[PDB]
Amino acid sequence: TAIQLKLNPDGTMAIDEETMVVDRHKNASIENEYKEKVDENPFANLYNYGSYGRGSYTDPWTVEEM
Amino acid sequence: FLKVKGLVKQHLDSFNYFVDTDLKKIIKANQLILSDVDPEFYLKYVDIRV
DNA sequence: CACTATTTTCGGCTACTATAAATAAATGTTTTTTTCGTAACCCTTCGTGGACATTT
Repeated sequence: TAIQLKLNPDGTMAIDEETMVVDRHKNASIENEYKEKVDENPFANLYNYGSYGRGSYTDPWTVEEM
Repeated sequence: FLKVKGLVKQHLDSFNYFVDTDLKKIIKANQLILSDVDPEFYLKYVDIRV
């Protein structure tokens, strides 16, 4: 995403007006487009006391690992 | 004239045009709230109802 | 009627959640200073005449 130039027959070795600065949003835009589009039902985001907390469930141990 | 089209025409038919159509021409001119930090965030207002 | 099978349920596994102590050190988190409308009328300007000095 460096600075680009051009060969104009009128003005040779001229610098272009648009790539002087960067948008910083077009590369973010394509990142968003291949994302999953979900329709929210108010019962999905249900939270309880076991929410926004530490920890997980450890896999129950095996005789191989004993 | 006054049966179909009464005496408070000028007040009733103005607010009723604001609610129906003239809200959707507002959010369509203030859509896409954006942030510059973390540029992959966008919230857009699609339609509005009362 | 035999068993398949999601449903119902037991069940135990796990993992902190407070409550008191030792440090000790690292870490972030938030206040208190230290500094970067008409009408007078003053106001402003263009200007015109007086006398002085050099020069003919």
